[PDB]
This record gives sequence, C-alpha cells and structure tokens, in this order.
Amino acid sequence: GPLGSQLCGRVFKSGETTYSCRDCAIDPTCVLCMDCFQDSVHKNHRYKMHTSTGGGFCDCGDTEAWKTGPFCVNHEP
Ligand SMILES: [Zn+2]
Ligand SMILES: [Zn+2]
Ligand SMILES: [Zn+2]
Repeated sequence: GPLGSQLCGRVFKSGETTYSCRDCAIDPTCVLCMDCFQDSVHKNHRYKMHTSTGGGFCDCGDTEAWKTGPFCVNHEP
C-alpha cells in the first residue's frame, strides 16, 4: 500500500459472509472479509464462517488481532 501495510476496514452488509480463524484469532469476534480470508494463510487453517447481521468490520491488518498472518497478501506491506 501507499504508506506501507493497509487496514482492510471493510464494513459488512447484512448477510455478508465472514470468516474467523480458530487457530489465529485472539478472540472469536476477530473476523475477515471473504477477499482477505481467501487471500490469507487462514484459508488453510481451521476457519469458521459466520453470516454477518451487518456492521462490524474486517480485522485484516489489525496487528494485534491475529496470532499469525495479520495481513492478507493484498494488505501486507
Ligand atoms: Zn478484509
Ligand atoms: Zn486483507
Ligand atoms: Zn489462522
């Protein structure tokens, strides 16, 4: 990204698919949007899909939310 790494920040729409990583999330509310999940190490981990009721946002790039792989390949520095 232009300044280095990027925070995804995608705000989910109601019904949008989201993913947590049971291995890497610091807590079960840490999630990823579909693009970040598919473009991340967590696609090969023990993930758990949850449908959003809307609002809340992707935690990709939050360097304190993930025990491994805090950035997908799109958002990494
Ligand atoms: Zn994202
Ligand atoms: Zn990302
Ligand atoms: Zn993971």
